[PDB]
Amino acid sequence: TPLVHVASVEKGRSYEDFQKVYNAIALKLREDDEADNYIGYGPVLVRLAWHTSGTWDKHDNTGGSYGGTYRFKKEFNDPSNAGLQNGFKFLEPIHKEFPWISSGDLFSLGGVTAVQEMQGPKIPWRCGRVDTPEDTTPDNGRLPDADKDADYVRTFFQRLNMNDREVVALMGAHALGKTHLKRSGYEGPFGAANNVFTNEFYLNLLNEDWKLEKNDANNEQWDSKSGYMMLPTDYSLIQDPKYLSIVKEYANDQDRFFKDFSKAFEKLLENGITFPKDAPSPFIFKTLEEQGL
Ligand code: HEM
Repeated sequence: TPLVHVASVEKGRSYEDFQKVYNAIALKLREDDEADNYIGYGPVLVRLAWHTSGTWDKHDNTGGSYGGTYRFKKEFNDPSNAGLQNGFKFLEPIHKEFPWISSGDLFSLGGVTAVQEMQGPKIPWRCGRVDTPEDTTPDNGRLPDADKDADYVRTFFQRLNMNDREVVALMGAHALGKTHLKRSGYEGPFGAANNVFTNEFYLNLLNEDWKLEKNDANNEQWDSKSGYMMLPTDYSLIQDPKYLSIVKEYANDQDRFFKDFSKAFEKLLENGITFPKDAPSPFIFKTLEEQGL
């Protein structure tokens, strides 16, 4: 059984150091507001954090956030990762200012920072991801297909040790951003507020009038009269009776959805990492707004 990946704190660093990195990311989020027709870089950094963590296989502990392997061509050229190069470019000048942070820690922190700055829940975050060599890069094809049903989604996420509630909560990130026809074969914003984190993914599934249409890439997606879109895999969460209960739950309780997302998101970003008994506790970073910055 599995590789063991032990978190090792960047030498001599503590909370204040990582807050500084969070702050640099958050300040650039605010400065580079123009990206994607004023959506900005928040959604793409969340997706980058998810895709670099979502390669994890619980059976042998390959993939995962630990190794920061997205920096290698095999993984950055994963067709599943198309468009994430923009997030990597965003983070370039951050990594240059703080060259002491590991790539794993930077990608996952990017995602925490974007969620919190887009007014989502606090996500405790732990340091100590260590860059691993190019031969540790997971092969392509570990991230999920969008054209599939609820049974697919349930089985898919068992590999990442997520249960129904964790799956439904994580999928609420599709409040954020949009599909881009050239990136994935799907096109259109997921919701109304593309760069504000809310439970609107659940309210939209339940409340909008959805039509199954073919987009310009000849792929089926669900389109609402409002101008939103959901993937077949999104919509499957209201087709499956067990998912649909959880959807209705988060639709009706913003705070529960926040708490559940934070835990599931932290878990996702931490799968495969052994934290020593003596490792520091998880950091909860203040937002710029909380700091008066
Ligand atoms: C069955 C599971 C999932 C599937 C099939 C899926 C698939 C997709 C696809 C095809 C796109 C559009 C990519 C593009 O064209 O730009 C997308 C966007 C996005 N996904 Fe997911 N996703 C899944 C779960 C997740 C999770 C678990 C998260 C994070 C918690 C997440 C975060 C995002 C974000 C933020 C975007 C917007 C990216 C942007 O606006 O640039 N997704 N997803």
